[PDB]
Amino acid sequence: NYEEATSMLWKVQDMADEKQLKEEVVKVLENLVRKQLEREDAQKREAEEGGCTYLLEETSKDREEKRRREVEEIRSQWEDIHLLRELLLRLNKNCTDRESLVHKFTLSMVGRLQLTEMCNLRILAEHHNMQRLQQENLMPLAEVLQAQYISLFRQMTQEI
Amino acid sequence: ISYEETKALARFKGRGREYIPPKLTEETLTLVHHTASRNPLSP
Amino acid sequence: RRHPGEVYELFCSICHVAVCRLCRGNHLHARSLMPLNKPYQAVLHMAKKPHFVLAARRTELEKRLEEVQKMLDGVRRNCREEE
Amino acid sequence: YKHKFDLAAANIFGGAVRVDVDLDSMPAWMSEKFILQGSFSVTTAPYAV
Amino acid sequence: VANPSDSLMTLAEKCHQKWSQTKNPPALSPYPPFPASEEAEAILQRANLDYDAVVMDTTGEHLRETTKTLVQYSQDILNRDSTIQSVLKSLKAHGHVGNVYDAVEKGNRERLKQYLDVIAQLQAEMDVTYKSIHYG
Repeated sequence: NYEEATSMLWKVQDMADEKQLKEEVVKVLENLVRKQLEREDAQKREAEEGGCTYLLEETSKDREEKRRREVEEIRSQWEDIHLLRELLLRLNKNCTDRESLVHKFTLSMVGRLQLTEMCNLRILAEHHNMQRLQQENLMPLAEVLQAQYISLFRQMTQEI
Repeated sequence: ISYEETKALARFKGRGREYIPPKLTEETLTLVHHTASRNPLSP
Repeated sequence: RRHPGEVYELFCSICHVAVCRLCRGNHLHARSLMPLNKPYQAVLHMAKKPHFVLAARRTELEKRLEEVQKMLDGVRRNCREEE
Repeated sequence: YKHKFDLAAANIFGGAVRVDVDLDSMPAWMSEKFILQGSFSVTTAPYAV
Repeated sequence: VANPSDSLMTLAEKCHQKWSQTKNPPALSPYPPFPASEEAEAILQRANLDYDAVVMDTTGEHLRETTKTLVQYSQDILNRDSTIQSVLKSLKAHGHVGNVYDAVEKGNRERLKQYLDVIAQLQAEMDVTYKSIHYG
């Protein structure tokens, strides 16, 4: 019954194919792309910003705050890299386990098929043997022996 | 079973992959019986 | 044939070919190996009849003999009744 | 050669038979039913201008 | 359609092969600060480097290369899901073929039962007639 057997593979696979982690990874990747984008945007914007000014002095505080913000932004970049990495590693685990289930079923079904085919070969061989047997020995024997018993009836009747 | 199964399933016995067992191989004719027991009364 | 000298002993049943005593090592599925007299007789009977995939269209297009024929003699009847 | 016989009939003859015939792969030419009516007669008649 | 066995065999073989080629996601890097500017200048000072030098951080480059590689690994995960669904469909088809073969086998088996009981009857009757001739 391989048709309601591989239907259970199709059922078990997509319901151990957890949708939450995947939607989450999609969203986080989208966010990190938007982030690199706004990063280049800020690059060009600050370029034009210095472009003006050049006589509006930058106070000490400003420069201190700027160094601080730069460290904080490198830190947030590492944070988002880590989040995406974690989600992707989890997805890899789930996918590998699904692949394991699939390969197990495949090989198990392969072996079942081998068994069925080998039983076919054996039963078919025995069929050949027995049919040959009857069509030669058995059949000849039966016919000639019935002929002999008919001759026997004949002689016994001619006698009585 | 016979020769067929006891050669291919016992010399190998489910083992495999590095074993390789070795190579496979007056006084003319009278219809009267001349009796073994020489008692004249034995028949 | 892949090495001379010694005779075949078993059977493969995945790729249908005779297996010798040195042959199962290069067989990846080594189990599904049987002796080599029984497979022989079985294949004999099996072939003896018409082969199975050959009998796929030993019964598929014999109705297509008749579908072409029932229209062929249909045109024969139309042209004959006009002759 | 039996396994090669299996693979031969599965590669020369494994596809579906492309000799499709019901009434429609045929063109519209094979739907007509010829008839032929008329009457010949010999007459010893004038020509009647 | 000859031996679903060998076909599913090659299928699961491709499976093993690709399945096992492991791929490790890009590694994580030192929490941004590292090596910490304050300490970098100290290193650039206890080196006795002839040419005066500055500390050019690259954290950003490493981080964006990691972004790209993680994007590539997500694409790999998608390809994996797709191949898994393909193998599932292939299994469906091979299983239909196999239900066919199992029916064939059960049938041959019942046919063997029939022929065997038939020859049993025949040989019984044959012994009967032979003994009856021995009597006559």
